[PDB]
Amino acid sequence: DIRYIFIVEWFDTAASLIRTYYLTYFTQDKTIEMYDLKNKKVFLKRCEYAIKDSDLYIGSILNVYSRQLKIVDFADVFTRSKFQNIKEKTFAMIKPDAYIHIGKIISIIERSGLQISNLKMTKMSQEDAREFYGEHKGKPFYDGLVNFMSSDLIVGMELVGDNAIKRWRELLGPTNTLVAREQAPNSIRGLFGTDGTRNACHGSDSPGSAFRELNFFFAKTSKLKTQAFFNQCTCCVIKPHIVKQNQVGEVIDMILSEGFEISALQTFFLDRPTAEEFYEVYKGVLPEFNAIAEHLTSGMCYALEVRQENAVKSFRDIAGPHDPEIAKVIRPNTIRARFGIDRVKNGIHCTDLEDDGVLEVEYFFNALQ
Amino acid sequence: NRGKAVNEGNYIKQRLAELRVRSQRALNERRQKLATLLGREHEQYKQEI
Amino acid sequence: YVSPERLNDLELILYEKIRQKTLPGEDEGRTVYRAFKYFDIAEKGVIDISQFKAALEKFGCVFDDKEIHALFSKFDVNRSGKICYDEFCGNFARLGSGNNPNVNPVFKLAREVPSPIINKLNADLKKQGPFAFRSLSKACQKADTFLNGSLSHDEFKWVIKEIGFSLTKTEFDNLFKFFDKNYEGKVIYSVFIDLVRGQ
Amino acid sequence: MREVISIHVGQGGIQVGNACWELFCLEHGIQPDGQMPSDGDDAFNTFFSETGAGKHVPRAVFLDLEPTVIDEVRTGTYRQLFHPEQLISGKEDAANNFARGHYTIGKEIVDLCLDRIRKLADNCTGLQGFLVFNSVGGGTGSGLGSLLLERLSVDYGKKSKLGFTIYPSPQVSTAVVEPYNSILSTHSLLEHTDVAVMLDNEAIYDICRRNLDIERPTYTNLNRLIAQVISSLTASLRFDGALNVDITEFQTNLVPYPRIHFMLSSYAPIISAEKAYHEQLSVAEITNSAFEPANMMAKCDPRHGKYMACSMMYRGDVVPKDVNASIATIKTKRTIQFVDWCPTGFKVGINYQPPTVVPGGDLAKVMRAVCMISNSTAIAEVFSRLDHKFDLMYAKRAFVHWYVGEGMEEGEFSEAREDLAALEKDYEEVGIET
Amino acid sequence: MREIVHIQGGQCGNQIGAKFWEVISDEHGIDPTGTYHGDSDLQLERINVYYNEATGGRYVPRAILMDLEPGTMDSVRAGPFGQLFRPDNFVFGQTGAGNNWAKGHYTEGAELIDSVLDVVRKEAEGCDCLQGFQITHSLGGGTGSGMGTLLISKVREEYPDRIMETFSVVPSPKVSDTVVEPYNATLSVHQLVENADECMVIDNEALYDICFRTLKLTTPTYGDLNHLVSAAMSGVTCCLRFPGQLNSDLRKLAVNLIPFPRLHFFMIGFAPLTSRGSQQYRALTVPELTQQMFDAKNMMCAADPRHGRYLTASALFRGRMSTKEVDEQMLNVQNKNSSYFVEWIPNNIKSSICDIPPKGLKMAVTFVGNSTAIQEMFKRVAEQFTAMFRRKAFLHWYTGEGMDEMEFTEAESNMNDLVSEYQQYQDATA
Amino acid sequence: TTLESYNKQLQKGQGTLIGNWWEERELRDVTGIGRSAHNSVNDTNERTMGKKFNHIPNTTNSEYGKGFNKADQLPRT
Ligand SMILES: Nc1nc2c(ncn2[C@@H]2O[C@H](COP(=O)(O)OP(=O)(O)OP(=O)(O)O)[C@@H](O)[C@H]2O)c(=O)[nH]1
Ligand SMILES: Nc1nc2c(ncn2[C@@H]2O[C@H](COP(=O)(O)OP(=O)(O)O)[C@@H](O)[C@H]2O)c(=O)[nH]1
Ligand SMILES: [Mg+2]
Repeated sequence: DIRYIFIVEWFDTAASLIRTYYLTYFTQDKTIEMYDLKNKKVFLKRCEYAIKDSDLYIGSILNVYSRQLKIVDFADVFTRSKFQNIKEKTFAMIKPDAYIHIGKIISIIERSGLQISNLKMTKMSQEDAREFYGEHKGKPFYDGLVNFMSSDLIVGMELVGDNAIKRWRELLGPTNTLVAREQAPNSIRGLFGTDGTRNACHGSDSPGSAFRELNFFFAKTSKLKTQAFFNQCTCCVIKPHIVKQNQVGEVIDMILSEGFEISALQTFFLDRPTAEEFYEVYKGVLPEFNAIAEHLTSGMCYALEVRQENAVKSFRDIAGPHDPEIAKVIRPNTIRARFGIDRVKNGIHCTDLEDDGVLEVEYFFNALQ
Repeated sequence: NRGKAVNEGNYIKQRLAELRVRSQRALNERRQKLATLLGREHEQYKQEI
Repeated sequence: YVSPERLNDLELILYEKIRQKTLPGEDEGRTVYRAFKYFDIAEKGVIDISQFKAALEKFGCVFDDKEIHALFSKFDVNRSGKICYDEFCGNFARLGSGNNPNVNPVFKLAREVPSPIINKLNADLKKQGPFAFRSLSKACQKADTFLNGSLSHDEFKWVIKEIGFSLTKTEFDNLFKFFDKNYEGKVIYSVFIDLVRGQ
Repeated sequence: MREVISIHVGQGGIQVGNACWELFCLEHGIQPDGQMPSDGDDAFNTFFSETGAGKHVPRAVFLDLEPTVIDEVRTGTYRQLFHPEQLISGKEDAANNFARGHYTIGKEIVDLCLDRIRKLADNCTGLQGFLVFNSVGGGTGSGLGSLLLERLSVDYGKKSKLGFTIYPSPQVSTAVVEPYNSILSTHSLLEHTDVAVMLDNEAIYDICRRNLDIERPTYTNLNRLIAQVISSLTASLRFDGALNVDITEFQTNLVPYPRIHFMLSSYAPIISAEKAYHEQLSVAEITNSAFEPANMMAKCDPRHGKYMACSMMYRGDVVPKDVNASIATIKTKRTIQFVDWCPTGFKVGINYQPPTVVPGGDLAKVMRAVCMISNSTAIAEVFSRLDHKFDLMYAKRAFVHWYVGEGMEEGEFSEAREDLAALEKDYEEVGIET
Repeated sequence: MREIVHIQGGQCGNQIGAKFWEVISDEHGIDPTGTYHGDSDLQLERINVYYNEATGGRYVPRAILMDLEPGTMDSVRAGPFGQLFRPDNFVFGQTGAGNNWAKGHYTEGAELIDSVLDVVRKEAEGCDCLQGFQITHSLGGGTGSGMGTLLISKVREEYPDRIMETFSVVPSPKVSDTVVEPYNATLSVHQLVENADECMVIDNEALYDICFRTLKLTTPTYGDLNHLVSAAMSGVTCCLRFPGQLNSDLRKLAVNLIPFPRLHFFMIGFAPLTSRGSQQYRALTVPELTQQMFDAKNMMCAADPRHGRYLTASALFRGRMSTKEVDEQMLNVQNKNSSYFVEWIPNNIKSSICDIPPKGLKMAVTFVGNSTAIQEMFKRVAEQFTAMFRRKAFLHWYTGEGMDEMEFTEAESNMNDLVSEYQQYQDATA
Repeated sequence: TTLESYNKQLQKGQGTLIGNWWEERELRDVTGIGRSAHNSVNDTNERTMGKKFNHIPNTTNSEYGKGFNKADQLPRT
């Protein structure tokens, strides 16, 4: 039938040098086949591996036969044309009046079909929020919006998908929330908006504005400090398999609804030595460190900070046992029992010692920042 | 005249080992503390089954 | 300050030292050209102020920083901060070529259109059909999914490859040299499409 | 404190010095511009000298009469490394004539070369010796190298000289008049060089093919292999190890008689990046591959002759205990035979530094390596075949007028032939038992 | 920088030289207006070899044009690339030679060469370091063979050490277009053996044969033939202008290729030559290149090398390749055809590599060979000479203006001796 | 040799299918004047050399210093 051909690049460890292959994908029956540039020998021939269609994109990381590959670029015009349409970027912004609805907002975005390439939560100060929305100035809406923005925490997002610049807004709803209820009740604002200046979220209007915002927020040269506390708190990490399975929206809201105040969360990509040192408290410790360390670096993950009166054990009560198989029997209404699948991919990860919670959250938000 | 540099270099590599053992011992007790915590809980979880 | 004739006085001082080191049978343009290529290690074709100061120091013309800035600023008209020594050397070649009404000094003061690679593209595009020129413009717009007005190194390769032209590495270097004059890393496709179509 | 001066004369000499200095810079971490980021022992003092603030300059001198190779060296990526006046370039190529580069046009460059070497020696304080890289089957190589050796041997005296020459292969060669220049250069070097290493080209072609599965070898690969050999030989002078060997412990162990100092080299392991990690790479087997006759870099069969002295320089994580067992097995093996008057024939040097690998190369990253320089009586075969080639074409005085017309006296051919015959006779006599 | 000067005489030299300067200018990226518009920096490193730079930045070739009539000089000036040549470098008479050797060598040649010798002398000392001379002329004509060989003698006594090359168009009886060829062919050959260091003979019939069969061109013209000759000329001095792995200049060619002083006549060839309609259907590899360059029908001479034994040959590879194939292929062809190479000299083939091939090509090879099979040209010419000199026909024109039959006997005698000694080593054994 | 003969001037098409018809067609297609433009000047470059693949490679001596390993920049421990 039709074939999609990429270029993959795997970093060997016993051999320092890095190699490259093709990873041909026969979409007629979903079968994998790899051929290499150098020495001209077939590497892995015509064997199915159950690789989904949605995860194929530039920069994606997929694991096959215990060696993980990284797609770098396409290989021919036929493959390039099909996937170059899904490259649009847009800036989604969650305003500080819908803070309690973050999990519900994220979930319906996920079912919309778009993809969240990057995400971070921060507080916009007085001066930079004034420079932002700089095109308004004279409008009276400008001062009110500037005063509103610096009120509390904000969640910023970058969505990647097909026609995302306008697909984001059509589910976002009319800019005024009051008219949204009678026009399109099933929308972000129709569900979570109070008035015009306190609308639910914000979207991008032009590609130039998308460039202006994306470099203002997610670029390296950014003046947005990761506002987070380092006392009376613990850290919880959403494992990559949950992100791939699309339940991150269903976990954030569940954590928020239990009475835990979340202070900061960010998106991270981490390597094996970095993931190895995170579980150095689990190095030769009970849980068979190797597999859990390897899986944590197998893709994108969400790192969260949770603050409560008694952060460590109270959160550990609702997280449940680290084995979902044993959690399901005895604590049926806990996160790991309801989300985890097995020992190595047990949904969420939370620290389980009274005194080491301060450094655990400091590692992600200070050391790895 | 180069003997001054050699003495300082040996001093640093001697002290790094001295500070390494203290850091390792402090982290080694957390290895034992966490092992006992999970060990007791499995007995509790097994008894509930 | 050094806006007045002090600015052009240093050129005469610099020109004399170039002439003294000029090899027999060679013009002053080649003499100063090899000085700049000696310093830049990227071989990109553009230099910064630090490399420019070092190159002048080789000839012995070392001045204070405030004079060096003006010399860099006079030739850096666009204020991008990256001068091309191709224009620098050509300027001094005409200065030493002398004044003679009977003979023109030709030489180069601006990077020329490459020529034959553009002509070959125009002839080949005519073979596809009446709407081939639409495809080249359509390809650039659709490849540039973000609507910024420029394309990168690899993206330009894909657009040419998408049309069906398997240009070699040398041909890309010539085309990319003129269109990305000071090596911003991006090329404006709007200028490129205008030139290949014609007038 | 301890330094060597490397002489690179001739097209082959420069084209191998390129790889040698690339490898040295990459091994000591010196950037091509000359600054060392580091991030500090003075292990570089052997090959580079600090300028007082920043860059390090090599103790290298380049000679050639055609500016083609020198100009591209001045133009390429190493333009800021070498001293600008240490790359001496002539005017007219010697044009494959020995007499040209030794009597008429090569006489106006030796003054400059000697001046530069004198300045380098004065800058140096603990000079160990000289390393000479030159081409034998060429015009400006053989003649100018001979003249430089003659000048140095009287100008400096007892300083050691080590030469890495490139002899013509028995069948695969480029020039046609090469037997004359080769014979004359042999007569010149026999009396003035203290250590000579045969580095013909065809053998290395077979090495690259059979080991790396490369069907299209080029001069770059051969130069990289030669540079690896040079670095493995000279590592112990600048790196720390259990058993250290310097160059005066080399001659004292490898030169039984003053007129017998011709040797040939071997290197192992030489494996690609694909087959290296499926194989054991033990110490016992690399020393077997080193003594394997097909692995030597000179087209000669050791099985037709005896062994007089072998030097084994191990680098990596080698243990002295294992070396003794491997040497015992080698001695027990009956195919490899020694001379009766040499009961002990091995000198061992061990260095801690593992071999360095150049990116984009053919060799893989290994942890152990050995280079063996051996003196044997089997080397007489190359002289025999060279003599056979010379006499066959000298009977009818072919191409002689090219040499006499430039100033060479015809009587030098007979003297060179007699010297080569005497050397062959001396080699034959030593091999007999007592 | 060991630059070479170019002298072209007669109608052949003017036409061949004009086509030659077109190829070199294209190779070096020089427009017909003389302004550099090249691509790579490698094209300027050694541009001084063939060009002189004038004030204003335009490059002018260092060539001298010779003729006894303005018939061909006006056309080349009016033709393409005709503005490159400096007008002071055009020297000509007003009478012509009329296909008479003595007129161009004794009466009109002597009076006219005083002016041109001044032009050559000024050109030579102006440059830094000479490397040699190269000559393009014809031996079957009047002004080319007559005046041409006189200047070879004149410049030889002034520059005894510099090398000198000739690209000689010797006549072949099959293309019979002059009835006085045997007379002035022998005389030019006799004078050419004591002065020229390297001679490369060319035949029109061989060139016509290549065009019809190899290029499969239905009807060629002198424009096509002049390009093939110009291609071989540029390939000889390839390593003199561009970086390579084994550089070889003109002197290195003579040392390897000339065993004896009087054996300096060569036959050349070019590869690869391919028809327009079958270029994409074959691969360009060293085994393919070496197969065609030893083909007996690929060389520019009508003589069949399979009727003699090679003494020495040289191959000048160009482009990117591996030295292992170059060395292996030369050894392979030297062993499977051991009957065609003389035994008393081992490894009688030289190879050289230059990294820059001609524009539009990946690899190319220039073959220069020294074989005993060139005696056929001198044997056949001598046969026609004595057949016509026996009856003293067509003789009064020469003897009527200061020529004598004595040196006609001398010229025939020496050439006959050259034939005898040249094929002597064919039968010689160690 | 009886070429030319029974095939006079023409543009496009296979021709008359006699003699050297096939070879002349590609020559005519690439450049207009497939047989000896009368005395549209003819350029001897394409008729003799052939199709041009313009490219100027490196000298193999500006190839020693440049060589890069992407893995050695990994942060490691
Ligand atoms: N292995 C190897 N041999 C080389 C190299 N370059 C030259 N040679 C050897 O040199 C011999 C020919 O002499 P050249 O080096 O080319 O020239 P030369 O020695 O400088 O003498 P001249 O020709 O007068 O300049 C060949 O037979 C090669 O074996 C090289 O890069 N690698
Ligand atoms: N290959 C080739 N041969 C030519 C050319 N012009 C003339 N000839 C040959 O030269 C011969 C005539 O020589 P001619 O010009 O009379 O010699 P000249 O009188 O001394 O100049 C003829 O047989 C032609 O075949 C040319 O442009 N190319
Ligand atoms: Mg040389």
